[PDB]
Amino acid sequence: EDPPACGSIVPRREWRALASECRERLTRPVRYVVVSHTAGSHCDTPASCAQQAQNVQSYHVRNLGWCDVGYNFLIGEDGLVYEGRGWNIKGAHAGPTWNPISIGISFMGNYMNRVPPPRALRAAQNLLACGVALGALRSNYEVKGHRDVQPTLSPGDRLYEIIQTWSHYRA
Amino acid sequence: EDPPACGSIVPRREWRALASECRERLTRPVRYVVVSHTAGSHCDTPASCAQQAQNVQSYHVRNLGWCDVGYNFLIGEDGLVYEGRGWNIKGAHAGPTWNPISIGISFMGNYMNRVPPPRALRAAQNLLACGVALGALRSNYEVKGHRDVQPTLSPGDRLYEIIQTWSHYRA
Amino acid sequence: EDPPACGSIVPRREWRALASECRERLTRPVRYVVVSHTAGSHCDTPASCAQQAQNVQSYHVRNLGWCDVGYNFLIGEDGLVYEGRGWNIKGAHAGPTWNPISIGISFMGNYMNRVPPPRALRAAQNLLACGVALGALRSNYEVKGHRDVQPTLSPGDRLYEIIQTWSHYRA
Amino acid sequence: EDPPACGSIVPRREWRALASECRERLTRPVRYVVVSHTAGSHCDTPASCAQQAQNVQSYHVRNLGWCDVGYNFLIGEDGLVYEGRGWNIKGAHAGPTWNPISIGISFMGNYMNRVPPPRALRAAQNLLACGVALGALRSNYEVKGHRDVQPTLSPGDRLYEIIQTWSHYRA
Ligand SMILES: O=C(O)C1=C[C@H](O)[C@@H](OS(=O)(=O)O)[C@H](O[C@H]2[C@H](O)[C@@H](NS(=O)(=O)O)[C@@H](O)O[C@@H]2COS(=O)(=O)O)O1
Repeated sequence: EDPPACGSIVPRREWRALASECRERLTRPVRYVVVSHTAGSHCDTPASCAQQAQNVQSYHVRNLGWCDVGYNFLIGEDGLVYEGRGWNIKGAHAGPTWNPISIGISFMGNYMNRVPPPRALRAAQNLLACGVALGALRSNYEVKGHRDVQPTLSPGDRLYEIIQTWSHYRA
Repeated sequence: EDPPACGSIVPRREWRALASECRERLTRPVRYVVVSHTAGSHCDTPASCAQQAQNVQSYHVRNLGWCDVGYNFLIGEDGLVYEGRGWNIKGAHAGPTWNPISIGISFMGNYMNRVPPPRALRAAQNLLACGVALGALRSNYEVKGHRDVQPTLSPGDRLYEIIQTWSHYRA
Repeated sequence: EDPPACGSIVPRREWRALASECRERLTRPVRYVVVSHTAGSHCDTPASCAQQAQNVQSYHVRNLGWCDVGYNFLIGEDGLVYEGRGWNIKGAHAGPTWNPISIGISFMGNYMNRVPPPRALRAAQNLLACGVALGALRSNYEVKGHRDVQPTLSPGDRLYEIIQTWSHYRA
Repeated sequence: EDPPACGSIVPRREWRALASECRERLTRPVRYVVVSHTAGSHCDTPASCAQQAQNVQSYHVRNLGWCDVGYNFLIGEDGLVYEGRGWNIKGAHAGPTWNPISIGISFMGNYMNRVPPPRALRAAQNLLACGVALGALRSNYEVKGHRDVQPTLSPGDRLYEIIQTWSHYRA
């Protein structure tokens, strides 16, 4: 809807993503953002992190039979944003009540005992700012933790504490 | 304190920069943008690249007497943007004529025979977009090649042919 | 397992209300009840009151970009109780400290110089009785006036006057 | 041409405010100004208005039990600005989405059918020019009407109507 093409996202073709088979859309503008962690291995290079975003799309498509990597976006400790289902497609990351009404972004790693570095954190916020800018998210969007909407450890205590300090965070 | 800088810029402090001692101020919103390469080693991980930003600054300050690292902004092959002098302070990257009326961004590496990764080209443009938003660049701003305004090879034949392809490029 | 058919409430479907997008829950039995007035135009018939509810919701949803009309229930001067966020969804009518521990019912009208007609008042008391039979409210719930918890003229002076006399009212 | 240069404000002691006790801080520079009116009575003498101030504060501190008057600044029709919570302390005047990112200013009176006089209008636009000079407010800050972000008639049709003409009004 709006002119400013936004942030910096590693496109699907760049991290070598299997093609999506997903077709259902979200109604723009979206009101909620659920933050999670892959609880998998972390990476801190554009190289390892492309691999990673690939291993995760993989486990989701090849092992759980999803139409594509479950999150709308992933975040690398290389401080880069990875492209998933994107802004317009419904994701599979927070159960049936929430998947139809939110954008799910997952930090690649397990933040039970680690805080993601500032660049990781920075990517995520810009991403959200971009979402608003784009008209994808409501200007007064709300950020929820995974655990606030499903029973789980995600996004990890550390990262959990951190997103609780964010201006759009509503528990 | 509030959301970070659009463009996800690595702050002076995060790459361990020496404090700047420059005072001369630019008049945001600026009209020109000049692209150059450091002609130093390239780096491609957040680690490698912080050290390189540190390196180039140490050079400019410890050795060329400069008040701060010359450039307004530096770009790494890790695809991150490194804060240099910023939006407000006159740089030292294109001489008397151009240092006061343009913002200088520099790609870390020699790009005479290497093209830099697309993620670098991305942080660059997104860098500029976020320049109008925060309002440091004039919306209709123009891009010039370091060699388009000084007797220099920089930014290298490869980078240079690309920035030529650009939209808000010029002359 | 004792069910009363105490619900003489007009469902949203019946007043042609837009779908709510709220998901935050109230934990019953709720201890507090806050009374406000729209401060807007009042209605005296089931058909215009349905229209008025629509309006109140439109303002909160389109104008203030809220997930749904802020009150749990609305009382029309037509003597009917209009369903808002209902008994189990945290309203948005008295701030961060009261919203999550109270039911916010609001009288559709401006009561700074009118008293609501007896039937509107009967409607409200019976609504509360209802909520007690269901267990949604504590049998010993406390009623506050809007101005008692936030700076507002709400619920209007003559209405404020009346609820102060009420059995469940509390300092 | 030299530092300390803007707007006259009646300080707390001068009007006998109760010692504030609020600790939470706004982050400067602030982007939003939310305009409200007290919804009570006006005043037009340094004597009455300073009395006015106290009352308002009494309600918010005695009655609502808050840590200090809700607004950051009040305008009296006496033509003076009464120090509210200052440029640095989060106030309670517009709900939790805006309290942490706005400066809230309230005209002391009710402006539904009545408009405030040239001088209150001047004290207010002087306070803002001053907020900008101090870097308490962003240079390109935005002004909202209270009713634009909360359900309320505040700031009154006549006043609301007026601020809409304002240079920094953002619908
Ligand atoms: O712009 C707003 O005024 C506004 C934005 C949203 O619709 C909503 O939440 S948000 O910024 O998190 O998106 C918000 O509702 C608030 C409400 O303002 C608060 N009290 S109130 O002002 O009296 O209404 C409080 O209850 O928090 C609400 C959010 O609650 S939550 O979504 O259940 O977490 O209004």
